Amino acid sequence: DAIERQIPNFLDGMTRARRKILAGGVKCFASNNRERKVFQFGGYVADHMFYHHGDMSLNTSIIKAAQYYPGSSHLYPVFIGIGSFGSRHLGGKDAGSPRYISVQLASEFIKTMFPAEDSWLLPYVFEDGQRAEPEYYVPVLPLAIMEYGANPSEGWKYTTWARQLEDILALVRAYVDKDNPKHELLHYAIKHKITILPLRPSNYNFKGHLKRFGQYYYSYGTYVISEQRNIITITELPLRVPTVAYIESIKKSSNRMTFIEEIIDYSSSETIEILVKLKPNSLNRIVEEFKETEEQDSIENFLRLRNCLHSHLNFVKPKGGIIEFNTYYEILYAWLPYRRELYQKRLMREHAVLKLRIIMETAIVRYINESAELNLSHYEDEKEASRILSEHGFPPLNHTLIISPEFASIEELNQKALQGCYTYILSLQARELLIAAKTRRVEKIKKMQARLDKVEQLLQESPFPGASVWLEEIDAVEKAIIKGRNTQWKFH
Amino acid sequence: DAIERQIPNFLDGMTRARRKILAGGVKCFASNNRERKVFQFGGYVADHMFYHHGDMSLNTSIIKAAQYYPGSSHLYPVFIGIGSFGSRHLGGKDAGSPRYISVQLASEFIKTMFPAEDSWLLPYVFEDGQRAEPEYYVPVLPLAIMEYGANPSEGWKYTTWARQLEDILALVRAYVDKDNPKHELLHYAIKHKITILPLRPSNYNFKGHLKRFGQYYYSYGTYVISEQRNIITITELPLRVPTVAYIESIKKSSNRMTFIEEIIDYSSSETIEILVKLKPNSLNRIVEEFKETEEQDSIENFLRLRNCLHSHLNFVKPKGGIIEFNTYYEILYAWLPYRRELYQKRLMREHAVLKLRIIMETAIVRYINESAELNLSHYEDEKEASRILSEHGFPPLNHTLIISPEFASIEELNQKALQGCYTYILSLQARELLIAAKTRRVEKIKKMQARLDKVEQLLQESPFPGASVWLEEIDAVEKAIIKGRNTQWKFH
Repeated sequence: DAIERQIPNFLDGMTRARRKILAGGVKCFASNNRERKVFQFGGYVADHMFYHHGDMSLNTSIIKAAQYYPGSSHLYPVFIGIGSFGSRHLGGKDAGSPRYISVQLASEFIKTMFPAEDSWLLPYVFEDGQRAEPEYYVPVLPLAIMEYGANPSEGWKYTTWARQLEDILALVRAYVDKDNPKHELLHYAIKHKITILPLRPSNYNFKGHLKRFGQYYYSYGTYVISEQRNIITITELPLRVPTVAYIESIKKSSNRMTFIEEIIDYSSSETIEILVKLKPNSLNRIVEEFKETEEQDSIENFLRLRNCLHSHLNFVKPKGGIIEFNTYYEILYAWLPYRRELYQKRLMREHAVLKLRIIMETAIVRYINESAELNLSHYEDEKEASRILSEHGFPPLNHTLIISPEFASIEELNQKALQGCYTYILSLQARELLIAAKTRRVEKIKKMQARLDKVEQLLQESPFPGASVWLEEIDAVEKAIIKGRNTQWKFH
Repeated sequence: DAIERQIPNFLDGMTRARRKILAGGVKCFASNNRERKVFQFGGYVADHMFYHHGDMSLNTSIIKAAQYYPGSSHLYPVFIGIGSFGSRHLGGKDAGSPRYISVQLASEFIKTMFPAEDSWLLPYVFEDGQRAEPEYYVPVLPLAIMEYGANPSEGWKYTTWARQLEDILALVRAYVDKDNPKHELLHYAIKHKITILPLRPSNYNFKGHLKRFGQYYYSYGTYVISEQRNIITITELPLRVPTVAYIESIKKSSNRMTFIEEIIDYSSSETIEILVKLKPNSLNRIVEEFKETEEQDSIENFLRLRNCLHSHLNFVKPKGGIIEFNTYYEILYAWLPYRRELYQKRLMREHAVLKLRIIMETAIVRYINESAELNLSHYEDEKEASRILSEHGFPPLNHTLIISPEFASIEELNQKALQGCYTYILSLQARELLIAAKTRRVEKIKKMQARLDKVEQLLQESPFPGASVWLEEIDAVEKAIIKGRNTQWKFH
C-alpha cells in the first residue's frame, strides 16, 4: 500500500491519490471552468472520489500538483493556479494559504494529453459498488518519465531525472509513422532490444550543462570570477537544489570558510544571482590546496556546482505488481503497446456502436414508411403491439444501451442491446410520423454510414490500427505544449 | 390609508396585512403542514406577499393572530401555535420570543371556513404586475362580526363585541333552507327591514351575565362573601379586562382603599381567583356610604364588576369606501348577497370548464377513431396538418387554458380557449392510438357528462343557486368548529 502509493505506475508517474485528484477535477470543471478556491475543490474531491485520508495531505498534494516553479517536479501543471504557490529560492514549500489561492483545471491541455473520449474505455476499479478512479490513465505522450521526482519514498529514494521533449517526440513519431526512414530500423532495434536514438535529459530553463562519465552524467552550473573586486558571481546551480539550502551548505564547511568572506543573496526563483566576496590570496591558495582535476576545477571543487545524477526507476505494473527497470528504453518499450491496444479497443467499440445506431434508425424509418399498412389502432394490449410489430420485421432493441453505451465490453454491447422493449417506436400522441423527421433521420443514417466506412478504413491501417489518429493526437499535444510552455502556463 | 388599515372591511374583520398573512400562509403550508418558526414564516410573507412594512409589526400581528387566550380578539385561531403566546392575567402581551415559538396553518379548519376552490374566484388586486392578495375574502360564516375587537384605532375606538354562534347559525340556515317555517317569513322580514330573531352576545368561557337597559347590555361578574374571614372571592370579571390592570385599578381608588386591607392574587388566564380581605365593619359602612341601587349593589359598586358594552361599527366597503352601520342586522344583510353571487359565479365558471373539457376530449377520441381514414403520414408541414385536420372536423383549441382555467372571466374562458394550435393531437411518436386509452378517455367523458348534468340541475336551485352547497358547507364549518372547540385548537 505504502509502496503502492509512494512508488507510481510506469504509466502515470503519479499516485492513486493524484489520479483521484485529476479524476475529481475533470468531474468538477467539465460544465464550467470557473476557478474555485482550494478547500471547495478539496471537499468536492473527498466527497466524490472517496479521498481515503485527511484533508491536510489532500490540500498538500493539490498545491504540490499546482507547483509551477522552474525546477519543480511538474513541467506540466495539471492545474492553472492563481495566487502564490511557492519559490525554489526559498526551498519551494512557501505556498499560500488554503483560503486565498485558486485552482482551476487546465482542460485545454488535458483534453489533448488525456483522451477525453477514451475516458470511458479505461479499466476502472469500481469498488464499493460505485464509480471510482482509473486503475491507470493512458496519456498521449509517455508522461510517466517526462517529469522529475526527488523524494524520500518507500523502498528507494524516488528519483526521476527528466528527459528531453523532442527526443521522445522523435522516438514516438518514429514508432508510429512509416515515413520515417528509421521506421523498420526502429522495429529492427526494438526486436533486437538495442538503443539507436538520442535520449537526453532536459534542458528547459537550465543554463548549465551535462557530460557522460562511465555510465553517470555530471551536471555543471556556472560562475563568474573577478579578482578586481575579488567577487565570484554564481548564476547557475545544479539540478533542483534550493537557494537558501545552497548558501547554508556553503556556510557549513569551515574548511572552505577559511577564505569565505561575504555572501550576498540577490537571487530569486526567477533568477539565481549570488555575489561572493572572498579574502585576498583566495584562488591561488585554493589551487595550492584543492587538487584541480579534469572532472572539476578549483572553482567547481570549491563552490560545488556539479551533480552526479544517479537514478532509481522501479515502478508499479498494473493488475498488481512491481516492475523494476534499468533504462529509459525499457520504459518506452513497455509504454507503447498499451496505447496501441487502447486504440484497437477504441475503434472496435465505436464500430459496434455505429452498428447498433444504424440498425435502430433503419428500423424506425421502416416503421414510418409502414404507418399505412400497420394502422393498428384497433389494439388494446401493448404486448399485442409487440407481437404484431414482431411480424412485420422490427427487431427487439434495448435502446437504453443504444443511446448511451456506457463502460461495457463490446460483446455485451452487441448482446444485451438487442433484447429490449419496442418503446422507441411508441411513446405518446401522433405527429412524429410526418416525413420531415423521416428526412432528417435519413440524413442521420447517411452520415452514420459514411462514418462507419471511415471506421472500416481505419481498422486496416498499417502497421497497427488507428496510427493516423495517434499522429493527429501527438500533433495536438505538440500544439498544446507549444501553447502552454511558449506562454509559460498562462494560457492567455 | 391608516383608516383603511386600522378599520377593517365588513367581510373580514381583518387588515389588508392580515389577509396578506393568511394568503402567504396558505401559499406556504399547502404542500406540507410542517411548522416553521415565526421569522421564517415572516420572511416568506415579506418576500412573497410584498409586505409593505417592517418585520416588527409583521411578527407583532402574526403573534396577535396566534393569540389563543380566553378573552382574545380571536375565537378562531388562524394558526395553531406551539410555544407560549400570552396571558390575559398579565395583560395579554406576554408572548414568547420570535425565534423560538412556532406557527402553523390550521388548514383543516381553513379549507372549510375559506372556500379553497373559490380562492381562484376572488377579485384579486394584481399590483406591481404580479400576484397579490384578495381585495376581500369571503368566508362561509359572516366572520367579520363573530370576534371581538377592542383597540385604539383610526376615526373611532375599534369595538366589536361578539355575538353568539348558534344565533348566526339559525339566521343563515333560515336564510338558505326553505324547510324553515320562518323562511319566507325571514324574506318578509328582510324585505321589511325588521328584526325577528334573537341576536345574543357570546357566552363561551364567560360565567358572568348580561342584561339590557336602554339600548345597552350591562355585564356582571361574580363574587363570594364571607364576613367570617371578611374575604370576598372574585371569580368572574367583565368582558376582557386583564387581571393585573383590575387589581391596580382597585388600588387606584383611595376612597375605596379606606376598607381595602389585603388583595391576594391566585388567578391566572386559565382561572380568575382573587381573594380580598377587608377591614372589620367594611360592608355595613359601605352600605352606609355606597347607595345600593338596582343597577349595582354595594359590592358591584365597590369592586366594579360591571360593564357598559358600547360599540363602534363603521367598516370599509370593497371597491373603495367606508360603510357605516347601526345594527348587526345591517351587517348580516350586507353579508348575504355577496356570498350568493359568489356561488353563482362559481358554478357558472365550472359549467364553462366542463363544456371545454368535454369538447376537447370528444375531439381527441374522434381523432383516435379516424386514425385509419387520415393516416396522413405523407405530409411534411405542420400547417398542412392544421388545414387537413380542419377538414375532417377538429376544432381549434387553446388547450393551455383548457387544462388550467386560471383567474378568468367566463366570457374570456369561452373566447380565447378556442383559438389555439392542435398540438394536443400531435407532439411525439405514435403508440397512444392503442384503444385502451380510448376506453379510459370515454370513461372520462361519461363522468364529465354526469357531473355536467348535476351542475345544470344545481343551476336551477330554489330560490337562488348553489344553496344546497352552502348548506353542506355550513355543515362542514359546524363540524370544524365543534371539532376545534372540543379540542381547544389542539386538533389532537
